[PDB]
Order: sequence, then structure tokens, then C-alpha cells
Amino acid sequence: GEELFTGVVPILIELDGDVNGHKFFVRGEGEGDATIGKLSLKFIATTGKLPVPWPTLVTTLVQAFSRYPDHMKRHDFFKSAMPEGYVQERTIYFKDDGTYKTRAEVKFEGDTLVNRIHLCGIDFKEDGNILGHKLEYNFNSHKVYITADKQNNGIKANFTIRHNVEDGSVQLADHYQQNTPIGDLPDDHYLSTQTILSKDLNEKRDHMVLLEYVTAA
Amino acid sequence: GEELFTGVVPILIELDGDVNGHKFFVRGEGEGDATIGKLSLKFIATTGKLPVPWPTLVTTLVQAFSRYPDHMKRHDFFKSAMPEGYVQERTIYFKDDGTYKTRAEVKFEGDTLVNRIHLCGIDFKEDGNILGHKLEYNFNSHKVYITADKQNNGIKANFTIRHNVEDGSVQLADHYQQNTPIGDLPDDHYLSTQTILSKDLNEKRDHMVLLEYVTAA
Repeated sequence: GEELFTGVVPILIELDGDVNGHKFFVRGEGEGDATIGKLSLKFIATTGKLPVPWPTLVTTLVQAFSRYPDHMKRHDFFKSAMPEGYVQERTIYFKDDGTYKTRAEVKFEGDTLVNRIHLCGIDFKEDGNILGHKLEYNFNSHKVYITADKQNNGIKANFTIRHNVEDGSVQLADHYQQNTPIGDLPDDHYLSTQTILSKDLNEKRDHMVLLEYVTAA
Repeated sequence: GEELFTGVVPILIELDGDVNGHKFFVRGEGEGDATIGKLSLKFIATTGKLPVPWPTLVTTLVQAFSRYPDHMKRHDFFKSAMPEGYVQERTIYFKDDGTYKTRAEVKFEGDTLVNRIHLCGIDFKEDGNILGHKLEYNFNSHKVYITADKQNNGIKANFTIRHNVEDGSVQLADHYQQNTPIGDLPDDHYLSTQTILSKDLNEKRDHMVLLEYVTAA
């Protein structure tokens, strides 16, 4: 399990989403370095301009890579379910706005850790912040609180993402998360994440480039 | 807006659904006769064989046509929202299997009554009853209990639907419904239904012929 994260792992991320009937697909490639908690990825919208802002897809697109210090390592469930992998499900509610429903399977395929994801949504207002692309291209820094679920031999987690709207207002998005092994269990803690969104100057297609630091405490 | 149902009304139903990443589109044409509560429709999968049993989509696919008796017309929320229309949102839990989430707008477009729908699912098992196409091609009458929702200026409804399996077992389908006007709330009452699913012998495409009688009480 932990054995696989002693260094830099290749990453493939795939996501087909359907939001309000708008189909899109995002291929993500990059490295992951758990030892320091760094993620470095380049996402490409193979289907053209996204119907939905890149920051709304940031959480959905590998925690395994989050850096758990040795005080904590017992409690790192994500690695401990590998290489078999784990299943990750979120219900993301965008306040005064639509809902995402996601299922994703995070496992090793060959040497590369893969996140294949299905994302669905409805009841998104056109001319709202999300379909309206009224969200700033940035990402905040959130504590993500983690509890174990002895019942499904896995992890639940709750948190709210604050998106800056071009107003100066904030578009809240409540997350509800479930994970289960697909094949261990921690005591309550959280993950503090930091995230930077960026673009490639040589990229005709709609894209996002992502740098992240996640350590646990 | 009840004056709009005093005879035969053309219907158009379109449904964009996802399930486990499996995209599909269903187009329905037919007629409703509100005076007797008759619905006759032909639904066609324009995307090829469904990833999902036809009977799970009936009851996502125009109550407005429900026959409300003369002593009850002051409670017919569906007509009378109208033309301008209403929004109908369902959450359907398939016991021991996935969930549908659906939002649909039912309005008059021209002098046709149109039902445009989005359907999202996830948490469905392959080799389960629903991705497994293990359901009898029928649909049994169920009383549907309707209540008013003061908060949202509209209608709530709760009901379970018994789906016969090839086994002799039954897939329960828990429906949770909300309706809200787009543009008079009823005292508690119900709609009892009756459905015959039959096939066109001159149709190549995956289809479903529906005949339905609904009256209120």
C-alpha cells in the first residue's frame, strides 16, 4: 500500500461529466509525490469549452497523494487501499445552485495511479454562477474533515468550498464524501489543502494546469 | 388554464439520461385526453438499446392529463400552472441499487404539451436488476398520494413502485417528488393509475408503446 508512494507516481485522470445535459470529457496527466504532498497535473477538455467552470471540477479530479506525517500514517486510508484501489463518491451541493453527483474509482493500472470518474448534475440555473461561468479562476485553501465509517469499512468526509465570484461574493459548495476499499480505518482528522490554477500558453484547447499541496493534521 | 385540456392534446417528451456514464436519449410522441385521463404514447430510444429497463423510465416520462372529477377541479395543481408550466423533480431510490435524480419542465410549447427531462444516476450495480435488464416489461397500478407544499408554492408526492423481476422477486422503486410552478394548492388527494406497455411490431429501434389511464380522487 504505502509502498507505492515512496516517490513520484505517474497520474492519469479521466472524467466524463454530464451537467444539465451538457456532455464533456476531461483527460488529466501529471505526477504525484506523496512524500511532500505535491500534485502536478495538466487537464484538457477534449470535448471543447467546458459548460461549467474549471474550479468546480478541481475537487472531483488522488488524495492518496496527500502527505500524511509519521505521527499520522496509521490513519492514511487512501494509500492503504491500494493498489487494489478505492471507490469515491461525492454529492456536491452548490448553494442556491445545482448538484453534482460523482462516482470514481482510484486504483493502480500498471504503474500509473488512475482516477476514472463519472460526474452528473441537474437543477443548475443557466445564468447562475456555475453555468454562467461567473467564477474566478482560482482555488482556496480548505480543511477537509475526515471520519471513518466502520459500517462500510471506509471513510466519510464533509466540507464546504468557497468559490470567489467575479462579484466579490462567494459561491459555496457543500461536499459530502464516501469512500470504500473495493477489495485502513482512521480516527477523526483533517486535510489542509492549497491549490493554484494556471494555464499553458501553447494550448489551443480549453485546459487547466494544477499545482496542489496537501498535508494532513 | 384548465380550459386548455378540454380535449385531445399533442404531447412531446424528451429525456436526456446518464446512469453509469451510459448516455441515452428518449423521444416520446402521442396524445393525452384529460377529460378521460387517457395517455397514449410511443417512446423511442434514439441512441440505441437503453442501458436501463423501460419500466424504470415510465414515471419519469404529464400528470397534467390526470382526470380530476368536477368536485375536485379546484385542486388540479398541474393544469392551472399553465400554460406557463411547472418543474418536476424526482429522486428515485432503487432498493439495494442505484438512484435516479430527475428534473423536468412541463409546459405548453405551441399547442403541444412538452415534457423535457434530465435524468442522472449513479451507484447502480452492473449485474444488478437495473443495468441487468432483469425486469418484467410491465407496470402496475399504484396509488400516488399528493400533498401541497406551502414553502415552495407547490406540490410534494411520495410513493413506492413495485417492479416485477424475472425471478419472481420485486424491485422496489422509492419515488420522492416535488413540483413547483414556473410562472392554487390542493388539499391532500391521490391519483390512481393503470398502465399497459406494448411494442410496435414495425419498429426497429428500441421503443416502448405506452397506454395509461389516470384519474384523481
